[PDB]
Amino acid sequence: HMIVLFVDFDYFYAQVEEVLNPSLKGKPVVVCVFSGRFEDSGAVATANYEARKFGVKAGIPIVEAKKILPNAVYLPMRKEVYQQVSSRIMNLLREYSEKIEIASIDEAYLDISDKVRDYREAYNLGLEIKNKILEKEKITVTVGISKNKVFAKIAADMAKPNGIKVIDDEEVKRLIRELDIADVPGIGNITAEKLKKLGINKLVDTLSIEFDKLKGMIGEAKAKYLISLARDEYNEPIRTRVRKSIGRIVTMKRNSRNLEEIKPYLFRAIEESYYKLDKRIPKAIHVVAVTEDLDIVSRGRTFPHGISKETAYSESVKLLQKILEEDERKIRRIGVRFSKFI
DNA sequence: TTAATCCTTCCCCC
DNA sequence: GGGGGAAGGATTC
Ligand SMILES: Cc1cn([C@H]2C[C@H](O)[C@@H](COP(=O)(O)OP(=O)(O)OP(=O)(O)O)O2)c(=O)[nH]c1=O
Ligand SMILES: [Ca+2]
Ligand SMILES: [Ca+2]
Ligand SMILES: [Ca+2]
Repeated sequence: HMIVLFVDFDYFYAQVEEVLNPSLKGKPVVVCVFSGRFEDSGAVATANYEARKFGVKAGIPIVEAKKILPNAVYLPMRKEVYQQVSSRIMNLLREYSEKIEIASIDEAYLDISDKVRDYREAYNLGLEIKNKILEKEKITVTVGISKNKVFAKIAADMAKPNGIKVIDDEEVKRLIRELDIADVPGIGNITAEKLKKLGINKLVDTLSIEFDKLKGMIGEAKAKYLISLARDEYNEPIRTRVRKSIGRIVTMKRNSRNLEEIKPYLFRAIEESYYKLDKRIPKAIHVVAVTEDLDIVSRGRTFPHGISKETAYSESVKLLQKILEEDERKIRRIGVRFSKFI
């Protein structure tokens, strides 16, 4: 008996725009990031359900989304607001448990093995949490409930939007056989494809392969992960997480190779990155470059001390010269990433 | 206008 | 032979 409760906010960014302006609810709302290269360049960060049922979702080009819903409301993404609205909600969650793991800007795991004694009581603490968040911050969320972090999140995907579901041990047993391997957290397209070849379409299937052949295909961490889920031995603790890196990437108007033409962008990125750092001091710095064909290239350096703004400016141009040197393609997007704080 | 955890090398050295 | 760590890249959400 160890009951994990997972919370996930529905189409978060979009739902926040509906809160800050209710005249929006009911219509197709699409939050985008207008990269600025040309008219409507850029992608979609997220759309609400009214838009999603028509194909408009996160990842597609804004241009493509206007071909489908010329009259949907297109709003520019406001990262900062969403972040603060999230912090408030993350606090309402600490009112229910001491053991809370904040997965992303909208996902959180709460260990409530103690506060509750069985699934029934959980499902109640679930509706309770949903209703509290709805009245305090006006946001709908989906709640998953199960034995461990992995199934609690799977439950959530099955119950969204605005839902609540409990996956009990009998269902876990059948899911380890019926549930599609790809629907397992941490299994993207690439890992799903490698597993197709190894003849593993279901979780159970992993016990039919010799360990070392699975370790040579998808890595050891991933292998043990899938195997413990199959034998039903997975039981990761809910540890609190802490930012391990902050950075910013910007899109340049035109793809380039000229150093003096890229610097300006690179520098803007560093300014905004030190703003996000707020009091934090990084020892490591990484310059990140996105080539014209969308391949990511980067170069970094760890110092035995914190990096000051002057140092960042200076060190980044060097790493950028190290990038153009080793890479002969043109650069589409450029940015930096700081880490290893003091 | 958009962060995290492995994995694989490589190098230094006990 | 294996500890340690840094660097660049692969993958996922
Ligand atoms: C996928 C994606 C997400 N995001 C951000 C914005 C979203 O609100 C959030 C990511 O999507 P998700 O948080 O995983 O889910 P969503 O809440 O927006 O979708 P769902 O209806 O399933 O609840 O993270 C981006 O900025 N860009 C992207 O390409
Ligand atoms: Ca979500
Ligand atoms: Ca999410
Ligand atoms: Ca998947």
